Amino acid sequence: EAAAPAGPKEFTEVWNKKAPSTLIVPEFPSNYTAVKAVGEGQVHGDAFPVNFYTPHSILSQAQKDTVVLPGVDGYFGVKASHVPTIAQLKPGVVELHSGAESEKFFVSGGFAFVHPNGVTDICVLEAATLDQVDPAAVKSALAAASAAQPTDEFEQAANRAAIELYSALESAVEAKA
Amino acid sequence: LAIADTYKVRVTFGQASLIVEELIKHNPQSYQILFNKFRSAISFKPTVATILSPDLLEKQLEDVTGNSLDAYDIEASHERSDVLRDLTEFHLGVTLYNAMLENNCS
Amino acid sequence: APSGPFYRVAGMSYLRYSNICADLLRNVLKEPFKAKAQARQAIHFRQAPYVDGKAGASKVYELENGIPKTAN
Amino acid sequence: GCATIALAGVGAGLGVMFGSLINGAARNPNIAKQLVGYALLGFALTESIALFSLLVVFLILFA
Amino acid sequence: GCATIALAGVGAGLGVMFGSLINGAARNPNIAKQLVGYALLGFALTESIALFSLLVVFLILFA
Amino acid sequence: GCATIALAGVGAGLGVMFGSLINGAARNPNIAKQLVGYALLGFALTESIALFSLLVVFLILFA
Amino acid sequence: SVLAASKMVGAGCATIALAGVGAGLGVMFGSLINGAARNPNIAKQLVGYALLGFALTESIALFSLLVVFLILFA
Amino acid sequence: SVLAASKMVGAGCATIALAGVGAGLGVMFGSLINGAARNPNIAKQLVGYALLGFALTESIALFSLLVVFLILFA
Amino acid sequence: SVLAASKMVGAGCATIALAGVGAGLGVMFGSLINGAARNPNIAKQLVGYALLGFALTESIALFSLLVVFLILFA
Amino acid sequence: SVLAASKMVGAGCATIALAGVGAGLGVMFGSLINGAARNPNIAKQLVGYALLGFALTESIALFSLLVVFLILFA
Amino acid sequence: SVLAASKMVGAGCATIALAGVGAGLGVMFGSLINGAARNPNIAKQLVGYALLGFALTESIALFSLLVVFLILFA
Amino acid sequence: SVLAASKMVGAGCATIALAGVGAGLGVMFGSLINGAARNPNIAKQLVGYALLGFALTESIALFSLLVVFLILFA
Repeated sequence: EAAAPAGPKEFTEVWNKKAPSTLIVPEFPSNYTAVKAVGEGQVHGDAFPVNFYTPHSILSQAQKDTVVLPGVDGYFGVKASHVPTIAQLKPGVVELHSGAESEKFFVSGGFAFVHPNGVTDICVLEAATLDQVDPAAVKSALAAASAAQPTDEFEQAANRAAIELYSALESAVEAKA
Repeated sequence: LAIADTYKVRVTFGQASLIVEELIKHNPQSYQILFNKFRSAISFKPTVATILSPDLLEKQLEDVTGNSLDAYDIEASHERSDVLRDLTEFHLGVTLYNAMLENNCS
Repeated sequence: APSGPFYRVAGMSYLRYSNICADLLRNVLKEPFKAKAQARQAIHFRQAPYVDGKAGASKVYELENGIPKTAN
Repeated sequence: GCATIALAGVGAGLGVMFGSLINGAARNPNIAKQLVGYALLGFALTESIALFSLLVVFLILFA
Repeated sequence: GCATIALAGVGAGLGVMFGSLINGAARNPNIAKQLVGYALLGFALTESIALFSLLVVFLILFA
Repeated sequence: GCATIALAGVGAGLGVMFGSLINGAARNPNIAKQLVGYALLGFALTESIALFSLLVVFLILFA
Repeated sequence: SVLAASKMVGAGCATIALAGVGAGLGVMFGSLINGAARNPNIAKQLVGYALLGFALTESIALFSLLVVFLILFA
Repeated sequence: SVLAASKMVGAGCATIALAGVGAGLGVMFGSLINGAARNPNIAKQLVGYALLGFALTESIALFSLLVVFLILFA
Repeated sequence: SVLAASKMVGAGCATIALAGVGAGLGVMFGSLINGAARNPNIAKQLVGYALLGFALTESIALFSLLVVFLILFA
Repeated sequence: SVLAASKMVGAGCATIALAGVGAGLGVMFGSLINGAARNPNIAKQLVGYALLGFALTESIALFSLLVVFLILFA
Repeated sequence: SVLAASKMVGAGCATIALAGVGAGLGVMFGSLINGAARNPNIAKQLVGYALLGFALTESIALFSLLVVFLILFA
Repeated sequence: SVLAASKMVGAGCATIALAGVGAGLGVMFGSLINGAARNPNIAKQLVGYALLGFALTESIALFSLLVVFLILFA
């Protein structure tokens, strides 16, 4: 089951069997991360590290005691020593709470990882903050989407993805305080 | 395959996704990405970044005295081999988008 | 044929599905912010299959409003 | 009276059937109006058991 | 007395229906009070069994 | 005594309803003390039937 | 002595209501174990929900034991 | 002797309620296996919740069994 | 012999308690196969919770045959 | 012989114990299918759990047919 | 003949075991449909596990009907 | 007229085994609709699993109705 122990330092010696020595051994994306997953610690009671990430921007690297993530089974909540969870997220609202104050982003859909050391890793593509959404185009966009019933499977996968992002955005723009 | 004219206007994630998808037209056990990482304005150390294919080879390297992935409780709609398929393609699209951003300013 | 979610059973990848949900979320921002997110929406590159070491056809991408929603 | 214990199981029938719409419509309130069509289709056809159990209850009392 | 064992199964269906009221609103709290409408729409129809069965109890006792 | 076997189903209905509270409060703990606000509405409406069985238990024993 | 006979048969059927609370207590005490395995830092609140639910599920178990004593010894 | 004939059939149907406790107590010990399969780092804590719950549902397994000895010997 | 005849219809009524305690065993030994497939590093420690629960839900089953030893032979 | 007729009417209702035993046994074999569907590699180990629990859920059926052979033939 | 009248009211309640046997039998082929939808490749091996558990859950259904015949024809 | 009267009340108490065979068949037919929601491209193969599993769930119901017709008409 474990018949090939690969790794970054193990790529050093085999590449030192077959490459010219005037090139040094190339670096790896493992070398540029200081936080792993299996190693014990970094929960310290109340606040765990969260990492809300988009491809284009980093939106939080701070510490929260709770995150509310919109999973495909529904809005769950990550407390401090939460179970390790690789959770797919539907279009919904990520609520990062550190106390009374709340930063609530509506996300496009993308995974969230709770790790065996308590660190949460939200990984979405588009993060629309709830105060910058257009409330006049949420209802105009679902109308053509609910009537476009086409004959191809691709747009049927694309229309089903179309209304479910809009419909969870109506319910995320109305009852905000 | 030859991709070019990538850096003409700007590099986006949607552009890196279509470059990722054509690497999934071929169905390998792994991917290797070779790019120059922008450490400073002087040093550009060339990086090897690698992505394993989900239930073909990624699950097999994790079978260390059982499995290292079974600690995670999958909150997907379908089972673990389908969430790992979506997760590897999302791993390939960001490792490639970061590759052609690190290499563009290197 | 396939087994998986509703995008996977229709011949659509995860990257094509999750960019579509990022495509449609960019459109429903404020125009102070929609024009900013318009910049990362444009896809301009060209791919070319190389069969022999020398030649092949080429396929240019010029889409400004996001990923192709159509079946490719 | 002993026949009416058949209406107990049809009571735990529409209880798990209506509990599957509160789970179903909260999963997606896209078809929250459509799913009540299948629960009310499910309601009357699980009652199909009720007036058949109340067939013989309103039979052996009066025939 | 053996008639009103029908009140067992309808009360068991309730807690599944009122459990998924809790569960459906822990997974979609944006419609948390709209599902209470769906739950009491379920509660308005499942005690029909609890008033279809209390009639036959009052049809034995004095009728 | 055959009338109060109707407390079995509400006794198993009340455990699922209180069980999905702990399954609802562990999933979404920020609204956990709100979910008791639907659970106590669920407790009083399942013991609504538990008194309806006890309506008949006291209607046989002493009336 | 047939009234004193059915008081110990009608008390037998009366306590099969305890089958339901034993099923409901085990679901909830199973729902805390699966509940406290999700996020065990809210666990000391979830036992506050369990022993609120063990309190009210056993209450109808004592409605039935009240009726068991009312057929037996009343 | 119909009264002693009434107590054997009464306490025998009175102990049917051990079935629902045996069905509930296996759900809770089933969630103990399933809950400790999620995170085993609280598994020796979770058996403190299972054995707490085992005491409180076998409470009801003795609540009904009280009536079986309340019938047969009183 | 109407006293000893009721001791066998009451012994059959007591044996229905062994139904639901088998349901709690199939639920629990179901949860072993679900749990040990989830995390097969704990594949034998989850037998340590299964046989701990199987021995403490047959606490109920040995209580049920205690009544069947009490109405048949007493 | 009311007693000999009572060795039938008790031994018939004694064998409702195989109801909950069968309803549990379909759960634990039902979790073998889901347990093999999750992890198809260790499916040959999980049948060493689904037969282990079968011999331990027939423990109660070998306690119910212990009783039906203590009524009909004892 | 109440000796034979107890044979037919006894063997009637003897086959309520088939209620719970059919209850686990639908639950087992319920997870065969579900488990084959998770892993369609191993889906015909699960057919080998479905009929494995079907024969062993019916083994007590063929233990029940012999007791229906050990009342009537013994 | 006890042998003709007891074979009616023993027959209605025999066909209660059509409760759990309907509860099981309703789970398996509901698990078919659930199994199509997982994997619709395999869907009419799982209907081959449901109707095969329906005919094997009905291996109970014609074994229990066997008892109903045998005591009405041995």
